[PDB]
Amino acid sequence: QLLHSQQELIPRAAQLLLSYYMIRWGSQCLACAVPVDLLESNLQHLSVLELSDSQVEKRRYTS
Amino acid sequence: MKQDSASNATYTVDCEDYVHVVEFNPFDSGEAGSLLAYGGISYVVIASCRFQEEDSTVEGIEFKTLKTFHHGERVVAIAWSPETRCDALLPLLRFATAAGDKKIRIFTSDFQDKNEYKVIEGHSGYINDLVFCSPEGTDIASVGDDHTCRIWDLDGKQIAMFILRSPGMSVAWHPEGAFKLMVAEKTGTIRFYDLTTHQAILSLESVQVPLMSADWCVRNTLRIGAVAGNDWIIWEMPRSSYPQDNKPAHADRARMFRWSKCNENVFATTGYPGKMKSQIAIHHLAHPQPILIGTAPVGSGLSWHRRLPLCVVGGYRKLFFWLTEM
Amino acid sequence: FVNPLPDDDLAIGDEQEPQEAYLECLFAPGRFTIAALQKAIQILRKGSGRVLDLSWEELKKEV
Amino acid sequence: HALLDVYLLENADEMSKHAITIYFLLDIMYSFPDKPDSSIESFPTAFFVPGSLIKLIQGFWLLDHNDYQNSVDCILNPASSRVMSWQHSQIIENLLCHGDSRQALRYLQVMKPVATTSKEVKLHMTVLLANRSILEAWNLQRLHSSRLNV
Repeated sequence: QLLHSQQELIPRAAQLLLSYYMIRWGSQCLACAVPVDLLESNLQHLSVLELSDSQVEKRRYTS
Repeated sequence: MKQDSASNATYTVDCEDYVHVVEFNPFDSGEAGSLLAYGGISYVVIASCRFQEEDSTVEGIEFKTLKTFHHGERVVAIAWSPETRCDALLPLLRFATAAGDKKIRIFTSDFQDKNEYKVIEGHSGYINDLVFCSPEGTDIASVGDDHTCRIWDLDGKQIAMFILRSPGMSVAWHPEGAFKLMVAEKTGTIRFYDLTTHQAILSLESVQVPLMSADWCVRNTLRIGAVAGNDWIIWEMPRSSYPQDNKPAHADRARMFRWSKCNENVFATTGYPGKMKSQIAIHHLAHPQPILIGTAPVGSGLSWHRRLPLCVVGGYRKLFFWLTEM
Repeated sequence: FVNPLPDDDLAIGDEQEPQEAYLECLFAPGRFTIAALQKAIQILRKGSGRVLDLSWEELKKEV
Repeated sequence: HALLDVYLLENADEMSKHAITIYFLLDIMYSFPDKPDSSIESFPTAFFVPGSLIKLIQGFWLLDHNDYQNSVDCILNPASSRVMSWQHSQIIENLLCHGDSRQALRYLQVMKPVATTSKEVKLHMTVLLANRSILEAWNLQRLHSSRLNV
């Protein structure tokens, strides 16, 4: 009985590893310094195309 | 975009199909004159072209098609191997393509009704660029969207694989060199590979990102040209890990950088394709301004003549030729 | 569990470029401090003006 | 044992034999569905067959059972490895024989099948003309009108 359950639990752990690899890769990914002007232009374009709704509190770019 | 010495095509060629890809013969021809090839979506046409620059009997341009071949999925890039023959009883043809299938296919031809095909396997992410890495070419280096630089044989086997930091947009052969290859990364990393020993020799760093298109100088090895951001950049070896010179190339997203196959100071750039009826900007060194501007209604392909300072850009069912200085 | 200081000296073989690898090590997340980087640049340049307050791109360019 | 001896035959592709076995296992499952989950469904991950091919096999099952709509949906599902030209031809010919012109047109438009043979062109123009795409049919006719096929 054990091995058949292992066959079923392998893909689920695989997808969990895929998600956690995703997050670890993202944490390892650097990001460039992009103007807040271009940031807000992309925000407006996305809101126009209906994939986002504008929400602004405080936007920072690190030094 | 660029606009300085704007003019019409010095030569205009009328074709029966829109131009997807088009480019000359680099070097090593069995006979005089420039072969050229353009592939569209289902057909690839090889044709020999003669100019009044070269021949006096040929007035203007005499373009004669050697062959139109029926291919499948649309060809998006074509790889010349500088070993082809035009003389004797057998013209050698061994040319590769990457199509709208992410795959690479090798075709050998002899004009004697024998043409067989070798489809070359892909990898993760589309084939961004592919060039023969020998001074005659027998092996092809390809860069793709997996940050791997994969060298293949004619049989389709992994000659080599180099692990890159980011997916490589461009791979370049050094005709002046011997198994000297460049691999260009979007992050702005230029890597020189000595394929003779598979030992990486030298690196370059670009401060303008993303980096997608570059070239060696054709008549010099210390000069490396490229386009990054919206400007064209030249590095001088061995004193740069940063732009030696950087001058605007195209205000919009400049796409292709090419060097004159007979000039070490004249180069060509293309604007961002189509849209504004894209311009070829022919630049001379120490000139941010382009010494020539030509108009092609869509930006598709950019080639330099084997020994003429002649630049060709394709467009809607047409080819456009502009001649420049030494 | 407190971090005393980032990892010490590294040795890199000749099967790769040391420059890119050492840049990655220098800019690895959670390591050193930026002021340490400007102070190092100033001291290795035999004294120089303050190179603080740099963006990501200009900082890497100056390094 | 005859199925088992297929493995003992000359293997052109382990994925082909895996797909055959997976199709047989799915046929077993649909012969008597018991319990809402099975470790037999873990076979494709056990033998490492791409999910593209898995969705493909689902489409093959549906097309065999003449659930053409669901078969087309599974095939047109993205991130699927492109199928081969012969089965393109047979699929489209069967669809036209059954009268599923809209479904065949959807197949052609999404998968973008290859055509470099007079027969391929004739089949594609047949689908397009049955679906009233006369303009593109004529255009491709003009494009591929060789001295031999015109």
